[PDB]
Amino acid sequence: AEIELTIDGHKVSIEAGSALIQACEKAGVTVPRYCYHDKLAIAGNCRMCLVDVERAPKPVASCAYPVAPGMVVRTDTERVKQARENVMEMMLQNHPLDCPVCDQGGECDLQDQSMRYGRDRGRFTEITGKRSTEDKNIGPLVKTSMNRCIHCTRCVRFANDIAGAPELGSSGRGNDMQIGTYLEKNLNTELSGNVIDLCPVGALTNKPYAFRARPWELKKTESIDVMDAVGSNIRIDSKGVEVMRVIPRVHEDVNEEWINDKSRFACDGLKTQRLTTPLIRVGDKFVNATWDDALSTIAKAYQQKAPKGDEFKAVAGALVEVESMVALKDMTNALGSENTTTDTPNGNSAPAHGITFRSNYLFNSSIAGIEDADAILLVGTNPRREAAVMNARIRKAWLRQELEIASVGPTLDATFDVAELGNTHADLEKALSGEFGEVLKNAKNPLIIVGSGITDREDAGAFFNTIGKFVESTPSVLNENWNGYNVLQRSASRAGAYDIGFTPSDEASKTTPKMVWLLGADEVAASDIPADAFVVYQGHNGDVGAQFADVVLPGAAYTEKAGTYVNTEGRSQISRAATGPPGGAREDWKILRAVSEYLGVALPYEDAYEVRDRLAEISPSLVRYDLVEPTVFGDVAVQHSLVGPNGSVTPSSAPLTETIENFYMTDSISRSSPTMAKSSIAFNKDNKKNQA
Amino acid sequence: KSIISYNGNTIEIPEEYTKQAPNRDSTWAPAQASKTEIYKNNMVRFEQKDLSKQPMPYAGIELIAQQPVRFVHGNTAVCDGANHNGPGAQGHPKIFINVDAPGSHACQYCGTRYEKE
Amino acid sequence: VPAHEIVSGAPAELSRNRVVRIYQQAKPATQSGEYGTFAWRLDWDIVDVANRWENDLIGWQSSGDYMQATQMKFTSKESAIKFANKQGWDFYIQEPHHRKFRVKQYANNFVHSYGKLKHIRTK
Amino acid sequence: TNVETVAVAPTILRRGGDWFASFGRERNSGTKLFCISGNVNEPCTVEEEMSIPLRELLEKHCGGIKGGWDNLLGVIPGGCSVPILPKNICEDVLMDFDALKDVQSGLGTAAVIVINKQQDVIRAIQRFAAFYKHESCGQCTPCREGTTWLLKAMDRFRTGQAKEREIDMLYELTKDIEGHTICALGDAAAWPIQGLIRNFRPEMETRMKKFHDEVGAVSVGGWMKDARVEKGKVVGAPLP
Ligand SMILES: Cc1cc2nc3c(=O)[nH]c(=O)nc-3n(C[C@H](O)[C@H](O)[C@H](O)COP(=O)(O)O)c2cc1C
Ligand code: SF4
Ligand code: SF4
Ligand code: SF4
Ligand code: FES
Ligand SMILES: [Zn+2]
Repeated sequence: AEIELTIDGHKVSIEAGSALIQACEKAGVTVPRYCYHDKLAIAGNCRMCLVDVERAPKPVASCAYPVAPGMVVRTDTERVKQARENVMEMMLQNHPLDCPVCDQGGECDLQDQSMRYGRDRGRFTEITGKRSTEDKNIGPLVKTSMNRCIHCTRCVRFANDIAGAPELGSSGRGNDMQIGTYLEKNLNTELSGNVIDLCPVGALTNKPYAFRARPWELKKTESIDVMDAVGSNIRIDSKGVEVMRVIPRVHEDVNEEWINDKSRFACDGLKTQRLTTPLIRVGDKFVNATWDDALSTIAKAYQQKAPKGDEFKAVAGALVEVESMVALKDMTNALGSENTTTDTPNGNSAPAHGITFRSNYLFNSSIAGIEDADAILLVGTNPRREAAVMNARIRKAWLRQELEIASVGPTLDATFDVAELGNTHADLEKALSGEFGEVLKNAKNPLIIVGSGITDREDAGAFFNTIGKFVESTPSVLNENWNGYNVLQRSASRAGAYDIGFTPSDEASKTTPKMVWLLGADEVAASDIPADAFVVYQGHNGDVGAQFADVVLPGAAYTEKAGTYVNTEGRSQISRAATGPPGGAREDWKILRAVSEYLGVALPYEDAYEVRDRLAEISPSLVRYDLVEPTVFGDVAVQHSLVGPNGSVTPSSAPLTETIENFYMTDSISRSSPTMAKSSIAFNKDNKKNQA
Repeated sequence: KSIISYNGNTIEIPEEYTKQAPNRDSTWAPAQASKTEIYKNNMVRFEQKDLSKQPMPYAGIELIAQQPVRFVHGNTAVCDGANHNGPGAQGHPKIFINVDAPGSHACQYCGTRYEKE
Repeated sequence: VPAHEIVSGAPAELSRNRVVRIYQQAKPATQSGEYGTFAWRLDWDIVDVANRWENDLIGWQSSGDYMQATQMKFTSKESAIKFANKQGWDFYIQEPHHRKFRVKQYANNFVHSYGKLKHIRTK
Repeated sequence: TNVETVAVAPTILRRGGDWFASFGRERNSGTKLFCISGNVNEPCTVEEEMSIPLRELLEKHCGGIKGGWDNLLGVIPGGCSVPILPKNICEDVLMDFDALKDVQSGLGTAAVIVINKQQDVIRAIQRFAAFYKHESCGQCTPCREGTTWLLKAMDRFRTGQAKEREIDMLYELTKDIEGHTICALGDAAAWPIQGLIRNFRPEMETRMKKFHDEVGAVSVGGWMKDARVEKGKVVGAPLP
């Protein structure tokens, strides 16, 4: 199954049929290259990885020469060094003198390999000189300066293969080849800010971080991404009080090197409309105030309203830390009221599936497991919008294999190919009985994705009844070695909120609250909170939700605090704090820990390690960071989630709606940024975006 | 004239010193910090001091807009930024500008606009 | 394990209040080199109040935290752990993440599609 | 497969392999259509034997050379992608693969482009380099970035705006393209430049001395001491 060869005297064994550059990477031998990438197709454009191979007359390209047995490879031949100096000089004679103005100064692949392998001096000194390429306006997110392009096809290969946006290409012969849309067509996709980390030269670069900073100045910090379902890995670059950019570090399970558009360009709204001090409402006007003023106003209004029980609502929101939910849940339950709800519509009740048995609300196959799939179906979701990295996974596995898709819900424009089934629960049950009982029962590794948008529907339990009966009846979708019922969760908090038990009881959904606590919780409507109620909004920047409050309290956002976050798969991951909270904002659990002291509650923790001990008391899979466990309770959980809504909910004929109205402005940071604000208008249906 | 110094107290500076420069009234960057914000932030130390002997050196965004636009017959317009009375290498590195789109394309070092004709 | 925190001259507040992190630096998404991804860095988590703040005067990034610039390199993971608990520090350790090996062929790019093409390569 | 080697296939299956194998030498067997063009007296297309002398090829079936055998400056067997044979070599050379590979050249398509002595070789090979700049697909970087440089150097060498060393330079920038490409178009665009430098170095030196004493001396890249970049374009130098 493996092949043993020799590079640089080193003897190496590698799986059969691989590329030669993978054998050089396995043996530790450093080979320079410009048009090779791990997540992309092989092209032999840049001619940089030439290598001396015995039984070959010419130096062969190491990226596309397949591995054969008995192979003797040398990389330190004088001919190979001459070849690298030659090809490097050839690259540099039409590449413009833009290094003081290029955005990739200390980051340029062309530049660091020109010291190490290229020629000292340059002989390019014609009077006619270099060519010049016209600038090409693509979109508002990507600055495009194509004189300094080397035609590595890497952006084109990517937007063809993985992003599913075929608008990029290469039109021309000779030097008059260009890389852009031919018509000056605007490029959309849900991850278009990923082509600008991909280009090795700075021809495709960042537009809001156009000329702001510079990589030897930046301090890098490895954190976790909120405002995403999957909770992808990032890399925060900070000047020290400001945050410059996020940029994906690799993890083959959660994001596979590729990160959302909305995750990337929301650093603009991190710093534009923030809360830096507490504000107390006087009546039609806020005033800002002292801490003792705000927190004692909270204590005095508690003593004035006196909610004795089931009247202190505490609803959390889209992005929160797990530890702030520990703080809030402990404060409300030592208060004596589990009116402890989540933000979404139909968040006032238990969400039609069990807080019991973690496999009820989690993505139960691994995110690595979707690569192994045969025929999968989704209900009520658009995975192109929500968890846009999962769309890259689905299209990638659909491209490599024989995969079969249909969809139940709104007519989605996928990158990949869906089949349509309908817009009705009756269309659902008809499609489960008619065609896809046979398909999902036939298939080895199928799965079923359930959107959390239909969890927020009031007719939720009919869908969960039908799908639980189908998963329990079919032994292929649910067996020992893998699990096939799967759900997606829109926000990064909802999986952690369901781990901790942050959900209301049946008694708590009946009463109207006298005092409401918004921790985050931006998508509340005006009608959701009572008019007599004393609401307080703890959150990091001003929003819809801050406008309704009688007191606001600034908190640290996800950059400014170290935090546990739980994704759809169930991974607990820590964000490292890059900068500190500006002005007067504090961390989110410390504020609740201090507001408790002015009430009758002394929370048993007071330090950061005791929060971790209390968090291990809630569940010890939240101190066990970045591990995934299986579930032995997969059989019992589907039955226990079948028994509940059996006959309790009748399926109404309301059509299945789209979960999010736009992609770009869905939480408190993305709605504050001007980048999403001028992005959503430019990524609305125009003639520049119509394929025609 | 009268700007509020964080207390309701009006402070009064002449109108020739609220300009960013005597070329240009307004700001040329999204974080340029207009002069009224500057005198609002630390007027504690503009006390007893002459405003006229402060520098105020001729904003350059307006001195480049009034330069004419060069016209090039060919496709590519090549640029030094150099003087040719000076014995040496002055100016910026040579860059080559494509003039094909409608309008006039600027040099990214010097800002001199070039147009194809 | 010997305890050298009293003989290094470091204050007590550094050993009792500050948590530190051992990590291998991630491979950068921008450029394709991997040279800075071998040594284990030691770096201190920031303090909420003491990190950085803008000067009233000019806009200088002024700090009160003094370990923010210090960062160590170690050869192995075990050497970093041994030194970190030898100096008496509370550490968190972050496990590295390598890429999964997947076999690539250039001849994959144009294999015969019996049914729907479902893709157009371009090269 | 080529259209000719398929169009030969039925008759060679009928007449047999032993009849076809008699013509030519031991490894280079058979016959071939020759397209004799350029500046001969009578341009033609014949079909004759392999391994035949070039003099008996040009003299017996295409009139002769326009001006006689004294009037032979060079010959290109095959297409554009073949180095030039000079005058003393091409007297006793055979038209197979072996006797042209031995003189570091190719038979190619066996087009015979002779070059008149009153014509210039430098203008010819400048036109060949412009052909390869126009016809390259532009995918790999040494071929695409190379034939633009070869054209910028051959225009300059046709005018004469160079130093004596820059044609040793042009030899090296042939060698760096020559074998690092996807197809053999970079290999093809290397070879005529190499044949020019191997066979007609004093013909280039004469043009360069001519430029050096008509007008002023010249630095590297064609720059003259008057040449300065004014607004827009470059003046002071006559822009080849
Ligand atoms: C740039 C380039 C252009 C070529 N043009 C031709 C052509 O026009 N006619 C032809 O018969 N072979 C041409 N060839 C050679 C082809 O590769 C040829 O079909 C093959 O190598 C040999 O075919 P054969 O066995 O019939 O000789 C060309 C090769 C290259 C690299
Ligand atoms: S990308 Fe090119 S122009 Fe920009 S800094 Fe690197 S080498 Fe210079
Ligand atoms: S646009 Fe960028 S990534 Fe695409 S081929 Fe050009 S330099 Fe490479
Ligand atoms: S040698 Fe051929 S394939 Fe390679 S760049 Fe030149 S024309 Fe394209
Ligand atoms: S990377 Fe192998 S040739 Fe471009
Ligand atoms: Zn300039």
